[PDB]
Amino acid sequence: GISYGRQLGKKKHRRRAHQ
RNA sequence: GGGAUCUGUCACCCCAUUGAUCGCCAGUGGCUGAUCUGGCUGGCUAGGCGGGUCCC
Repeated sequence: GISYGRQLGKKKHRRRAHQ
């Protein structure tokens, strides 16, 4: 709501990327 | 306008904190907020956007 932050897990789940 | 390739950015799931560091409160405990992270013949005939090149 008021907060503009986002939740993120300790373990990163992002590796691959569009290319 | 369409197709292919390359590069950059963003999201999700499973497995590596009896790996580490920083900050606040606290000698009971709690918080991922950040970074690091191997397996992509693990999932892009799963997704979006920008630029370059080629072809029609």
